[PDB]
Amino acid sequence: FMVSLPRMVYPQPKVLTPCRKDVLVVTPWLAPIVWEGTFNIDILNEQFRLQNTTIGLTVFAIKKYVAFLKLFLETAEKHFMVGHRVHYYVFTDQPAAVPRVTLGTGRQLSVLEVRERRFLSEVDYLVCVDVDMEFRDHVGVEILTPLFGTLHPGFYGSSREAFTYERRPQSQAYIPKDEGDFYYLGGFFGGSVQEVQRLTRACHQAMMVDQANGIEAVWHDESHLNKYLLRHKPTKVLSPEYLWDQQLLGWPAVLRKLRFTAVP
Ligand SMILES: CC(=O)N[C@@H]1[C@@H](O[C@@H]2O[C@H](CO)[C@H](O)[C@H](O)[C@H]2O[C@@H]2O[C@@H](C)[C@@H](O)[C@@H](O)[C@@H]2O)[C@H](O)[C@@H](CO)O[C@H]1O
Ligand SMILES: O=c1ccn([C@@H]2O[C@H](COP(=O)(O)OP(=O)(O)O)[C@@H](O)[C@H]2O)c(=O)[nH]1
Ligand SMILES: [Hg+2]
Ligand SMILES: [Hg+2]
Ligand SMILES: [Hg+2]
Ligand SMILES: [Hg+2]
Ligand SMILES: [Hg+2]
Ligand SMILES: [Hg+2]
Repeated sequence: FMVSLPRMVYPQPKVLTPCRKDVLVVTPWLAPIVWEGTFNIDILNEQFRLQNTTIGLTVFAIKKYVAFLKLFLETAEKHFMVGHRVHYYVFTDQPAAVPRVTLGTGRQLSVLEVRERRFLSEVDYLVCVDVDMEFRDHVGVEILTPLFGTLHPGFYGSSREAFTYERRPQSQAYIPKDEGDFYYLGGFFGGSVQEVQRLTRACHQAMMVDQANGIEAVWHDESHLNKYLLRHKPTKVLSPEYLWDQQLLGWPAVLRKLRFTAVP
């Protein structure tokens, strides 16, 4: 049950004025593609807050990667889902190496040592990202949906033929040259807990099959993620604003904001 939104004053949307004339803002299966300028964050924040939405953010920090946690968490505090309930889940082999980062109210962090049902009872959405990154601008509820993928910054303007999908038919991640919508990044995906667990379960099983057959997808987890999203269309697709590498790719005009970027 969703309660009514309160009175709000904002610019009237213009039916005869395209949102963006330089990029595709909706997929062929009617899933919005999130770019700056396509959403009014005040309306979205209202909608998700009225639902008391809790977002789980998962990251893995194994071995040397624990060194990226401080900047990752500190910047997440400034840009990730501010105003909403956030639960960070840090999976690491070095619990005592996790930095003590100060968190804002309504935000918590759990350290899980490595060397499920819990998510279902603790969060509404799961967002899984790479840890060797930093937030530089707003990453909010505009991304929340049952299932989302993010456009790889290196292929958003490429033809499917050039996509580095797994091309060997002997692999479960196989995608032929005449198939494919986009090339999604393995480093930033998410959705509802149920959908994210369905995706990870499908990929885990597909990778086990490949292993048994003595084959490893060209881009591992990312190759399987792409196969899954090809067959199970995401309900939202995030633009490259959400995962960029300014050192390697600069700052093109098409990107009004660089929200989440690689750390050199
Ligand atoms: C720099 C790199 O090693 N390769 C660049 C490509 O980025 C990689 O793309 C493959 C799939 O084709 C994987 O997704 C891989 O993880 C990507 O590299 C990683 O992400 C990029 C954006 C950088 O941050 C890199 O440091 C990181 O390892 C890229 O798609 C192409 C086209 O731009 O150039 C390659 O040099
Ligand atoms: O504990 C980890 C290990 C790897 N990565 C991510 O994996 C990618 C790097 O892969 P690489 O092959 O260089 O290391 P590996 O995956 O073999 O650990 C980057 O996005 C890292 O941030 C991560 O986020 N946490
Ligand atoms: Hg618009
Ligand atoms: Hg996850
Ligand atoms: Hg991840
Ligand atoms: Hg998969
Ligand atoms: Hg997997
Ligand atoms: Hg996957």
